Amino acid sequence: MNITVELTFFEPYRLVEWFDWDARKKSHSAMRGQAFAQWTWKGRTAGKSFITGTLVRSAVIKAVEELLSLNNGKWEGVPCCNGSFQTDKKPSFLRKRHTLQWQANICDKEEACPFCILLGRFDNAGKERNKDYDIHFSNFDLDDLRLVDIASGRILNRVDFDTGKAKDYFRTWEADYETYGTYTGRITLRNEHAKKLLLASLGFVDKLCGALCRIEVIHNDELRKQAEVIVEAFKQNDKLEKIRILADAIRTLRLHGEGVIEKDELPDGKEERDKGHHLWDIKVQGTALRTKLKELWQSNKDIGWRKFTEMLGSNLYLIYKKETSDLFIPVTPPEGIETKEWIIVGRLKAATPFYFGVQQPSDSIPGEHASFNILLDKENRYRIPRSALRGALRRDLRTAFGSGCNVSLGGQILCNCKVCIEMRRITLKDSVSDFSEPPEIRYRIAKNPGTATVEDGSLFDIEVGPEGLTFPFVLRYRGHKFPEQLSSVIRYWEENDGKNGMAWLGGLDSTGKGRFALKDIKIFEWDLNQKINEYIKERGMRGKEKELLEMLPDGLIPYKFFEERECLFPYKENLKPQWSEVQYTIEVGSPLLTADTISALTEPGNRAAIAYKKRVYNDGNNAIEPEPRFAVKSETHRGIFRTAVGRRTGDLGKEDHEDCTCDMCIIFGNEHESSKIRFEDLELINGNEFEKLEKHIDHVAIDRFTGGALDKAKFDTYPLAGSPKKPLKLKGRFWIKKGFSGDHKLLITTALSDIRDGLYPLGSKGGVGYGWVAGISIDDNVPDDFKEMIINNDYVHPGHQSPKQDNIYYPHYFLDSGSKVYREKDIITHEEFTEELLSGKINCKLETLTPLIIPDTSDENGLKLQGNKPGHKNYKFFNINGELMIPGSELRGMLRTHFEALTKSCFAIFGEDSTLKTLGGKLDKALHPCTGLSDGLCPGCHLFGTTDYKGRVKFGFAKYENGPEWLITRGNNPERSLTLGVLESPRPAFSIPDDESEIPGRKFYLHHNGWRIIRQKQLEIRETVQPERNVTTEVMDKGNVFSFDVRFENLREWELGLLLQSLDPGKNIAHKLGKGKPYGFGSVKIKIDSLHTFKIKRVPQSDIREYINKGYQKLIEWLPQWHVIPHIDKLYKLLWVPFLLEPDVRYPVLNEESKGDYTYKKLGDKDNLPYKTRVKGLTTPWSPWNPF
RNA sequence: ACUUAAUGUCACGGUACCCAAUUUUCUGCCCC
RNA sequence: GGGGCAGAAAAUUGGGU
Ligand SMILES: [Zn+2]
Ligand SMILES: [Zn+2]
Ligand SMILES: [Zn+2]
Ligand SMILES: [Zn+2]
Repeated sequence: MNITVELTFFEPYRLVEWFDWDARKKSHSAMRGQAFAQWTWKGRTAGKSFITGTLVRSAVIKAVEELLSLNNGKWEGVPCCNGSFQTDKKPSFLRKRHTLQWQANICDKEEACPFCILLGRFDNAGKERNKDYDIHFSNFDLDDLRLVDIASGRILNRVDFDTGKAKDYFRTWEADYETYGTYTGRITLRNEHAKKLLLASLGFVDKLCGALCRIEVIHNDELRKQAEVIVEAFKQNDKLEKIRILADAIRTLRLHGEGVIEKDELPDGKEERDKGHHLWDIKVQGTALRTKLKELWQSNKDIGWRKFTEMLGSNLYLIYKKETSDLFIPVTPPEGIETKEWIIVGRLKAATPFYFGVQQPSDSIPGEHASFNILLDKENRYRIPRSALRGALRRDLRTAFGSGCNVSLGGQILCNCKVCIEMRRITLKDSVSDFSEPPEIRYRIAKNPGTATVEDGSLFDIEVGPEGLTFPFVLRYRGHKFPEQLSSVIRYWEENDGKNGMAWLGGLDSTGKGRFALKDIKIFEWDLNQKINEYIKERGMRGKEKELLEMLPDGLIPYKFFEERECLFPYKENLKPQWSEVQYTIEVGSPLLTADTISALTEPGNRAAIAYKKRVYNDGNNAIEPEPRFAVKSETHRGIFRTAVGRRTGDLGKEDHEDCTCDMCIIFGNEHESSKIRFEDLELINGNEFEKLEKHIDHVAIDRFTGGALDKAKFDTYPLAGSPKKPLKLKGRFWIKKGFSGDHKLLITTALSDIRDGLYPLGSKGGVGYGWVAGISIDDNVPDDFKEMIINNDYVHPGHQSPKQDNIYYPHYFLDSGSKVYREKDIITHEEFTEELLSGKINCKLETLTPLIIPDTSDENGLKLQGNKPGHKNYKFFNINGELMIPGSELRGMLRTHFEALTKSCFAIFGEDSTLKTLGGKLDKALHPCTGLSDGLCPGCHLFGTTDYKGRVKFGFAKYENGPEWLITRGNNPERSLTLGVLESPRPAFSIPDDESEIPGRKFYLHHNGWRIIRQKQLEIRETVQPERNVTTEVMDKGNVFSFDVRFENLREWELGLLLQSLDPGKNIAHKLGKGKPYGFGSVKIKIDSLHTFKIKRVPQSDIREYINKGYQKLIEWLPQWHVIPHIDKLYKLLWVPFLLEPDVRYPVLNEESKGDYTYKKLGDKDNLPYKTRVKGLTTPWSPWNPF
């Protein structure tokens, strides 16, 4: 009586090379994969997959013994004995397992039990010749066939419990159950006595080859070549540095649709640029990169958009990188015991962006681009493997039990501990989310503690899934009683009203990746002892648990005896305190720029730097929510606290964090342990209260010599908005384990307190004043153990030529301080704060002595004057959220320029390779901008910082805090503006008229009241000059007070005094901000309101001295009288304000032009005036020019 | 046949896990 | 008599089990 039996795997099963019983001993995989499916080749490719008949027989007899245990060793009223499992040749496989037994004449080969003949105890065939078997299990063949088509190699793992690191790993060949998941075989049964029991066992076999199963009776060559063409074309442009970034852009293009390249939506470049985008408008093969990508897309339509973009990015990455003992255990259950099997169906919603790691492609081949890829199956949809889910359940049960074991491999004895007993009764299925969308890329860097900049070779990208995917959850427990320890884990994982889910599933848990909120839980159970008849009929609802989750099988009454969350002893005692949540919102009153630069090149808008935004999946509405959520990354959130504790405790700056037990290694984990604190993303919850959530802020580095924009230094950032009147709320959180002593909890409380004080700004451009934290409010749900724990300068400058004129002076002069530059090779590290050095904050007022011009260049039509005069770049004053502000880059720019001039630093921003030979070829070699810290750093470069060394002085965005707001012109278009003159580029050829003239110094602008000429001649300037050359903008009035902070850290005793002197050089001396400096606009006076010092302790005026006084002493060796030093007397003459009488200051005109005798081509003629122009345009800060 | 051996397959018997701040520097500025 | 730059230099994987 032949029986045709067909397999059907409902989750990825595993297979191994068949080898042989003699040859299995040689290879570890074959012995490990004895119970898996088998693979034999038909070269080493295109084999055939099968599962051995012996394995199916072992599963069947295990089902038989289980069923007979259910029915006291008697199925269908036919009694069966206890069987035999002892041998005096041994079988090819030894049971090494506890055997289910029962209470139950002798058995011979005449009237053997159905169990006996199912085992084939007394058949003609023993240990192979012909089909003499009473029951025969033939090989089950799957029903060409390359292995990579059926299976993909996967590296599994064994994670330690006391630590969090892996202890060992092994590979696997999880097959494709979707397509190649059906195996057909023959079972021949000579004796009809055990046919019913055999069929019942077939229907009772639940899983084989590591997968739930049912038993029922009866291209690249062309794309890589074109990527090589693109790389060679970039070589022709010498732009090979951005082919690495271009690969990332192509990889992220898979997130966007085909329209981003078909109907070009990539940034098109500036309108007047004439070069287009710096990356997309690159001629490859003489053809633009956007058009080249479009041609490639229409030439590779067959493979699909996501595949094409992935392969193109991977290929660009490759070409860039290519060039860069024997015991029997009879277990008899007590008579009358009731055994059941519970089903735990539900959805594993991801409360955090998850990550399930997988080995890199070309290494996962059984038989690419991102550093860490996420695990997906063949259809590119996210997968939660049962092995990763079961491994987390084992850890969580061990936590719930409180006493488990480190699971041992190869043990001849089943582990008798609490957790291992229940893992054998627990079976749980593999799950894939029905969401076939590309995983988001989340980059990561490591900051160098010494320099507070990135570490060399420490940038990597991680494929992470969206937050909110709902994966199906199936958990079957077959036992006599449902354990309260497993119910606790189900309740621990369940997302209650305040539990919010605690299923830490997958990897990267320290950065809050993979905290799943298990939900939609329904409990179903089978009365397996007395309601087994239709458990075989329905196959235990195997493979159709989605129907159970949606909704009525017979014999599957719901389990209503499932305890609540606050009713289980192992939950509240062991699982509830396992991780303690600390939720808090960070209030930042400054623009926030997390600098998602890769996404900037792809999204429309054409911004050099944009803000990082997440991609949150919505379960209710399906798909991804159209509006992405802006957030400070959890890794950025994690690393800021890690840096915070390192500087407070001195753990940062260590030579190497080996197997270390310091405070930071203990709290945040290291090579040989796991972090006991894990952080989540800092989502912006204050996003809907902003009229324009992001803000376009333009920046440019001003040349020290010419006082104008550099050759290539103009860059625009696109951070979030935010101001003191309207800050950003960032409701992040972190989880605290139950192992922190009082010292460590207080050590983190201080770290968060330092965040509140503003020591660690969020995102990039912290020194510019981005991401400055204005305060932290702790959530109520935070445990009480944590929440409860939380100047006038009297210097006066004389002045020489202006007082004795009641003369026309040149609008700018040069500070020739010489080439003597002192470099601090002993760089001050941003590591643990030094006791002898000083840190704190400076509160400074900012009074405008002349009208101020800080344009909000986010709009070229802020005053709405482009319609009347096309091409007229009308500007509005800089403002965030509607209130006027001065960006800290503007404040840092003049102070650094003043500090560099005061301390005789180098020309940090200088236009080299500019013909006048080049400008850089005549600036000596000590005033040149500083390279890496090997050659030392200038006092300005040691304080404000340079490349690969963060500056120790942070300038904030100046608020306003009352004052006379606007200057009223009474005749301008908005009645609160001023049309400026033709602001032309600085001309170094005037200051360097010949090769004999080596170089003038830093260009500084006088403090004249020449803006009144512009104010008075408003009618004569809007008509005699073309609108596209002039600029109009609203200007501040006289005596406008601002307020900005200077978060200075790790400054020497004299460095702080130097900057205070740099901030407030004294009476009659001020600074210059914004446009109109040649026109007398923007003369600002800085007054230090209060200096605070932490080691929070305000220093008095008596202590303000001896900072400036020895800062004066430092200048000597390179009340104080600053005019004694020759280069500070010249410096303060330029910054001298001669109206605190009314000197006349203007540029000469070209010949008899529209004058107001002091004309170019006469004053610039060698015959009329010798080449002493530099002798009076430089090194003489107030030389008269009209009488000369 | 490729491929099982049979009175004994806890491999669902093992989380690809751990360490890392997309940041550092830059006045939206200006005359032959 | 004339608009000029509108990003540049870097790091874009290194260690464990
Ligand atoms: Zn028997
Ligand atoms: Zn154990
Ligand atoms: Zn350490
Ligand atoms: Zn320098």
